[PDB]
Amino acid sequence: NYRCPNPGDAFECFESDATARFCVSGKRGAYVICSKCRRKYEFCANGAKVSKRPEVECRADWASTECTSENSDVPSVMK
Ligand SMILES: *C(=O)CCCC[C@@H]1SC[C@@H]2NC(=O)N[C@@H]21
Repeated sequence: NYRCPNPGDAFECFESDATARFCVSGKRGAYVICSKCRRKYEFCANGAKVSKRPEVECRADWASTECTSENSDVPSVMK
């Protein structure tokens, strides 16, 4: 599976790296998230791609950002 789910479809993803930090940049701006599943979600939902310049677009300490429910959790269904 590699295609973004459609609105109303369950967002089903096997997490392999829950504590990985990613500076993503899309329609809601640039910010840090945690986990590969939330990284996939940010791409499908916000057009947020992993920054090629994370220290410029996020913060110099982006990789040390504490992972929380807010920056890690993925909605169960695609809005
Ligand atoms: C965007 O935020 C709107 C989402 C609407 C989802 C609806 S509200 C009623 C149903 N219950 C639920 O959990 N999701 C459905």
